[PDB]
Amino acid sequence: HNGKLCDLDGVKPLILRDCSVAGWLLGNPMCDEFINVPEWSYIVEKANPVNDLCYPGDFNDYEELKHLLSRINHFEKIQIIPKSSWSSHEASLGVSSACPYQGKSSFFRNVVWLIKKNSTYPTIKRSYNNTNQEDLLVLWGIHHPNDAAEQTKLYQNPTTYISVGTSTLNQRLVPRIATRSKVNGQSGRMEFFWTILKPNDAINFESNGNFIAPEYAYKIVKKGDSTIMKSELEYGNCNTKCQTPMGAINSSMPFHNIHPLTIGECPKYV
Amino acid sequence: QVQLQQSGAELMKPGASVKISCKATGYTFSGHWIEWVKQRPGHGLEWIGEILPGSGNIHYNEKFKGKATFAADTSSNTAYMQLSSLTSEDSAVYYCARLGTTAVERDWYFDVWGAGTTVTVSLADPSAPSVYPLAPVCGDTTGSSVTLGCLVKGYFPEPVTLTWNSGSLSSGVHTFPAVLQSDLYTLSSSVTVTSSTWPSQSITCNVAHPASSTKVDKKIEPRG
Amino acid sequence: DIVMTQSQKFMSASVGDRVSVTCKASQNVGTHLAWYQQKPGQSPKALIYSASYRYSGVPDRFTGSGSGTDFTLTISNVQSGDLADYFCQQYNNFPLTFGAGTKLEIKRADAAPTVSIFPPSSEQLTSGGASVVCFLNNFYPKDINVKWKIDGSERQNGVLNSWTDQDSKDSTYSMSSTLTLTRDEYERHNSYTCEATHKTSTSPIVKSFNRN
Ligand SMILES: *[C@@H]1O[C@H](CO)[C@@H](O)[C@H](O)[C@H]1NC(C)=O
Ligand SMILES: *[C@@H]1O[C@H](CO)[C@@H](O)[C@H](O)[C@H]1NC(C)=O
Repeated sequence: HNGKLCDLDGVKPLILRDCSVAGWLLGNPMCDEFINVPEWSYIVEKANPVNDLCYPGDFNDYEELKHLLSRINHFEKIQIIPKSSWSSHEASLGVSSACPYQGKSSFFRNVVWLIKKNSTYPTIKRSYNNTNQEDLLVLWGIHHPNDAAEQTKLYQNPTTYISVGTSTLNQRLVPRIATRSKVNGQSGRMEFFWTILKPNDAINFESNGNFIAPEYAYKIVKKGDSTIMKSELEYGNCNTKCQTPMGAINSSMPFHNIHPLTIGECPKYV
Repeated sequence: QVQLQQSGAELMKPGASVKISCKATGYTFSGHWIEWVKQRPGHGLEWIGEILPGSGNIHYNEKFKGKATFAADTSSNTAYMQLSSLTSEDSAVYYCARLGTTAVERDWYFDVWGAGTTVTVSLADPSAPSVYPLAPVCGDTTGSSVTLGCLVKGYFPEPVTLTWNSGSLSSGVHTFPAVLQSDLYTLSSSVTVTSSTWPSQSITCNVAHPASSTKVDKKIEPRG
Repeated sequence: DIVMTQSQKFMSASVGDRVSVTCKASQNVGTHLAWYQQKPGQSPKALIYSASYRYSGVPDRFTGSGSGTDFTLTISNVQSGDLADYFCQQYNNFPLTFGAGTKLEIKRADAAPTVSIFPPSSEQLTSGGASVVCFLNNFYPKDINVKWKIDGSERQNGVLNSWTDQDSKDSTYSMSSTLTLTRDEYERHNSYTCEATHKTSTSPIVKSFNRN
């Protein structure tokens, strides 16, 4: 027997409602509820969330990012690159009708879709040194335009790159200009990347176009044991030590023929 | 809610320059590109270029790189195009227009256009029209309808505004396109009324020529 | 630069008919194409964007289709208000380029011209000039010929002609022909006439006056 999706021990789970992990982390405008969330015991995501990447594309190394989250219990968002910091590029025009916010065109909240300015796109050379004591999850992206005219209008420079460097990362990315079928009315694509910036390390960004720059990153402030549970249920005012993807169960009897994936890891199962 | 208000017609000497404006209202001026276009009779529409107000981002059609210069004033919501080194081939109607989508979207179609701005490049001097009445030939017609006329001859530049009875008579009117000979335009207009309307009631054509700042009137009086 | 070719300069239609305007791009433009409508004296209006998306207020009898190089604007159930020019626009490549436009003209029953001749006003003659004006109004089809004769002999020098656009109300055409002479040359001849050749009559329509 079971009830629904409940709370675990004394810590309540993070329940993503129609939003995916990617939409949450990138700041999909349709997921504003998850700005400054508290500690969680485990994370809940639906099988097919409606709000994933408002602007279509891909999240690089997404499965290993999920495995990382299975050992993270709390984030603390911080601003590493203020949007007002961009003086040679336009930072307030990268909005799309694919990313609506209350009817108006918007974009992912934690990253900035930079645009040329004064008919020029000078080379960006920005570095952020993690002076904090915690590990830092940093997110950025690249824009793959649909055609060469779009590349010209947005970034001027026809041949562009993005360079990202840490003590462990040596990444150089070139955009792939190619015509595509439309997704969310968009024929371009946004590809996002992530890395952990260790304390006292520095991430060095360099680009002459197509750069979706970071503004907010996440401090890792607690490293317990979490899971990304796939469930359609909802909170769920209750409490247990063992939880399943289809309901909750208190006390203990080795009877269990429902699901292997269970937070709390209290016996048993077929 | 979106309107584009263009400045008025201009007559310029060869080699001079002209600056025409386009005041935008009803939307965030900085979120849409402003297009500029050139329309000439007997020629297809020509794209001049593009400006995103407030950003300094400008595109020019290579064919107009030396001719056109764009600028935008975000406090006034006004976009400007300067045409330099004017020649006869620059005489045209120039439209400003807004892209229907916002700055970073891909569908660059023109959803809102200005009313256009006619530029005339000529050494010729403005000449006010001579307006002549066209009364029917003598002798009574069977009737039913009578056709009157107004001959507007020898003016420069375009345009001229012709009305009948100050505008209160607009039915049965045909104002023909002007024709250019020498450096002077000639223009005619016909009006058809019932036999019982004229000459019992007065009919007058009103010819305004804003260039020479003149408005004249010629009453159509019987005989000849 | 991408050339947009609209092979049809003119196109006829009765009310209720189905017409299609074609636009051929010289190279691939995908679906980055828009269609516009323009009536004389007015600014263009958006009809179609992205090859097949209808602009907000546009009636659904305007349909756009095609991709790559060949595009078509189809007007089903033509309405009297569709009398206009139609042209395409590609925005796949810089510079943006437009088609040269196709003029849609409405079909009509025949209409015989009303011909009126006017001697020079007594005001113009004092200035040394003399113009003879001849109106040919409200005819269909648009094909018409005009000949001036002075004392029975044709006169071709000094004639300036002007044609109206197809009337938006009754779908007819009108024409004005002016024979300009000097006062001296005008006073050497007695008979003046303009002859109109048109489908609606076997023999030309003759309007004439004598100086005396
Ligand atoms: C852009 O151009 C204007 C000159 O009109 C200048 O004032 C401004 O500082 C320029 N901005 C950049 C980033 O170059
Ligand atoms: C980051 O900041 C600390 C401050 O002392 C500095 O020692 C360190 O060299 C910096 N890291 C890098 C990669 O520059």
